[PDB]
Amino acid sequence: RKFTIDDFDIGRPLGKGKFGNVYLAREKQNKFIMALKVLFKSQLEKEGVEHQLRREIEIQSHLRHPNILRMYNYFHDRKRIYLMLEFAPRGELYKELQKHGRFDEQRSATFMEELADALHYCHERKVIHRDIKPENLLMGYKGELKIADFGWSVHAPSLRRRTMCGTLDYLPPEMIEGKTHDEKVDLWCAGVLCYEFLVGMPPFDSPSHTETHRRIVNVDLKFPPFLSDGSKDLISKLLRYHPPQRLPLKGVMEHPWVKANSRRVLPPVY
Amino acid sequence: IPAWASGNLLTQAIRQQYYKPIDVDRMYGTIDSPKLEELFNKS
Repeated sequence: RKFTIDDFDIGRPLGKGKFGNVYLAREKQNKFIMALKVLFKSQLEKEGVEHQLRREIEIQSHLRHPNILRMYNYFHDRKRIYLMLEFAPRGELYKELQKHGRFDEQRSATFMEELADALHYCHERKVIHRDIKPENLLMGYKGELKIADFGWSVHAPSLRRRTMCGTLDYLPPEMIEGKTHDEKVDLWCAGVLCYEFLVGMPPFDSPSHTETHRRIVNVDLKFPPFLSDGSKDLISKLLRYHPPQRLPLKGVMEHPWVKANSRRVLPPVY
Repeated sequence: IPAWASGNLLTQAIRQQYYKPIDVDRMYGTIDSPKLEELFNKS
């Protein structure tokens, strides 16, 4: 009743990872193109990441949203675990941002609406992402944002969290300060993301990790002159020191700047 | 690299898939999955 590697035509590698590679593949029965992430069982075990991987799969395999990369199913053989994933034709968002330097307002606003919608879907299920940044996002056929990696994600039904996690430039003050945190950390990262989209560099960029931490906890935000008042309004509302004061995800979707600039299109559904 | 996985044959296929999505929830979300507990054990 289940999949094996012989059920697919391997097309070519898409990603080079350090636990295995990702390949563009075609499922034979349906000639459906997808991505196959291949992980080696002994390397995962030696590195002690079995439970981590289990948790990532459990979370991603139960999320169904147009702006979250789908994990259709998975299977394994003697030496490998195979994850059947949605193929994001336009690739890595960080490569696109690097190529353009910075995104215009339409592009940025569209990504923000998609991000907020996907994050809202996660939070409604008590899943906190905790590592939103360009590198963890892929792009669909029409350029739609796809949250692709859930490496730091957690299902947190009750208990606030204590783990520091994420990425330096995106860490919220509460994590730096050793406080407990909750889903509002994703609101903060969404604000850093919006700024980096429009500016091309994260807001608290500094020569040293202690200077970056200092800028974050003081919320030392300095907006470049070219940013529009609307974009600064949204960023400022997300990058609040106090978690409870951060603009809610529904507030991001309803923000006038997002409404005025986003050109979001929902992909066709079966 | 197989023909289907590059250039125009691939682009056309990708476009076709976007506009004519298959019922993945049934086509793949109906197929058995190994228990996550079993992933690192005998296949």
